[PDB]
Amino acid sequence: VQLVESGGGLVQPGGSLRLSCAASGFNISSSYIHWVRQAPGKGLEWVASISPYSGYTSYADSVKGRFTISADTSKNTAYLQMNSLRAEDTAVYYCARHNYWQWWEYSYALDYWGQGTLVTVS
Amino acid sequence: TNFAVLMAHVE
Amino acid sequence: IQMTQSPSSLSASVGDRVTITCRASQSVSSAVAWYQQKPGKAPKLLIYSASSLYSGVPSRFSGSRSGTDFTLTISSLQPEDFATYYCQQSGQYPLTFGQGTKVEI
Amino acid sequence: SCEAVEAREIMWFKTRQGQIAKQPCPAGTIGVSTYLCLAPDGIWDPQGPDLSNCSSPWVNHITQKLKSGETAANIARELAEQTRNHLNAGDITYSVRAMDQLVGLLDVQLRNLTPGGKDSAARSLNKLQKRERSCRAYVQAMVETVNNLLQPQALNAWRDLTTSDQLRAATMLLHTVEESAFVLADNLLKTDIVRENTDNIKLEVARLSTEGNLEDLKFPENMGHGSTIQLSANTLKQNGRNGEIRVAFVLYNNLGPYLSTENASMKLGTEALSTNHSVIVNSPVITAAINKEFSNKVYLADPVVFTVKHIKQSEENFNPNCSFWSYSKRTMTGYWSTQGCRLLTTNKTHTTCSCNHL
Ligand SMILES: *[C@@H]1O[C@H](CO)[C@@H](O[C@@H]2O[C@H](CO)[C@@H](O[C@@H]3O[C@H](CO)[C@@H](O)[C@H](O)[C@@H]3O)[C@H](O)[C@H]2NC(C)=O)[C@H](O)[C@H]1NC(C)=O
Ligand SMILES: *[C@@H]1O[C@H](CO)[C@@H](O)[C@H](O)[C@H]1NC(C)=O
Repeated sequence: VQLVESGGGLVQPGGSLRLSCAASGFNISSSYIHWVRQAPGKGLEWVASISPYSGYTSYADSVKGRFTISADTSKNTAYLQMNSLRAEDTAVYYCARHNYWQWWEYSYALDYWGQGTLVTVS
Repeated sequence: TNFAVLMAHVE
Repeated sequence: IQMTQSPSSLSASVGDRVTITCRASQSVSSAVAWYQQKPGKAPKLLIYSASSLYSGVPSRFSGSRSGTDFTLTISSLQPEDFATYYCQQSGQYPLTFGQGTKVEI
Repeated sequence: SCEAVEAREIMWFKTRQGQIAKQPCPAGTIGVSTYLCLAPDGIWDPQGPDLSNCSSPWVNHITQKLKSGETAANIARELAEQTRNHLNAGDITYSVRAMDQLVGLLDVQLRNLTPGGKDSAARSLNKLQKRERSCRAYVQAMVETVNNLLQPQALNAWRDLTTSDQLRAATMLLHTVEESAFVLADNLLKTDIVRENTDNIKLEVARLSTEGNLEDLKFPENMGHGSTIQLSANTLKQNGRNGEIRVAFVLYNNLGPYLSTENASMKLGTEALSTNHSVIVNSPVITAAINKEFSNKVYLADPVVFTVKHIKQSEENFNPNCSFWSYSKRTMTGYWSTQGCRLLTTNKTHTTCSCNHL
């Protein structure tokens, strides 16, 4: 079970970036996908989420509209497209996973995370 | 949508 | 929904007790989970729904619920368990988190 | 060679080779009954006469009432008053059909009762109150008409009805009650909750709002001590329409068996060791519908769990498999499908299942 995430580096303010998260050992068609970031010297903050059967998307008010999360189960990869990036987004983004079928038990418990992608704005 | 469990009855 | 996690710092001794609370502004029936982020690593799941610990987690921990103040107790700080503990509402979106307490002997 | 007389006042000719032959239903009904020998050799059709048409005389009185064009609440009340007595497949089919026309008539009166001018003092309020009162009256009577129809001792008429029609009539029962539920939801005053329940049928129609933070919905609260269906707060927000969601849960006791196991998609295993293996719906039928959707496979953000109890709880039912009833509205014919539904945990008393659609 691996959730390697990539797609970082310096991006001038108001630019555009695209995150990747290759999931191996499990299918993202029947498992949730969650993006949680961690700004330098701060706390884990929720960014977005996708239901694997309904495609229901819900972004924290902080990233409403400017961020659009995609779930391409075809390539077993998750993507968090980051349009109009602001200097308030500089952080380490982790793609976490929760088993949809067993949701009531272990309610929204992020069992596995990843190493993280670091993005800077200057 | 109607939901129920279908079981067996070995005879 | 918003939560608070006090104290944010402590030096519990090896083997003694830690009690991190979590003031829940709104009445949330259970649905609160504590995550442990080892310094420089990924947060792992410790308790689910402020009731029972997740399979694989040392039985030293224990989740309890008073109706509004969710609490976590590490029975004894085995010296391989000094990290930052968090408090997350896992009931409904928005999945808000807490300030974070740091067990650091 | 094939003539005889049955207990239901029906004699027959001797069809030398299984020729068609019918005689009227016993004094007190209006239908007929065909019965010809199965084989041309000359052997009574073991199935016996089909008492699937005979119906109590109350059918005709209601028919003229449907013609009189009176408020459908009064007719619905009258129907239940008659269905207290012994029931017949014809009465079942007539009530099922009647419960479909009354909806149409109500739809007509709801269209008629629309503001058509300046509200001087309280004209629109009076119209809305009259509609809500009459519509609440209709669904309150519907729970009574189905209570009477699913009486445990009334299964004799259900069995008389052919397997093909008994599932079709039961499917229509499920369809007319959910239409009435959604109509009640559409005529609620200010996002309120209506819970008209009885020994057999339990119904909860609740118009909720998607503002701020919302809670989960569970049916029934504690009545039934089992067979509880539950949605999630996130599902409510997903199926939200302009700050309004019309939800309707219903639990049916004594209806399951009438639904036939046609094309059941149970996944069997090594446990299958019977040369004459049989399948049985050993669980009360729990039902939930949202936002005026009958059967369109609406996917849910969070799973729906139903702890349906066991009708017969012993160790003679080897393995469980959770299912859902999919039916085409046009043909009113359906079948059991396990698509999108997976067994969670199982035991002697209950069994919890997780589905992805509602
Ligand atoms: C319909 O009934 C069958 C038989 O009860 C169900 O199949 C069973 O499904 C469970 C859960 O996936 C299987 O348990 C599994 O066992 C393996 C080890 O063999 C373990 O590695 C898994 O983690 C899990 O515990 C069980 O073996 C399997 N039994 C058979 C004979 O296939 C099926 O899920 C039911 N389907 C529905 C739609 O209800
Ligand atoms: C079976 O499971 C149900 C919950 O689905 C529980 O209420 C009941 O007590 C359990 N019974 C046994 C025999 O463990």
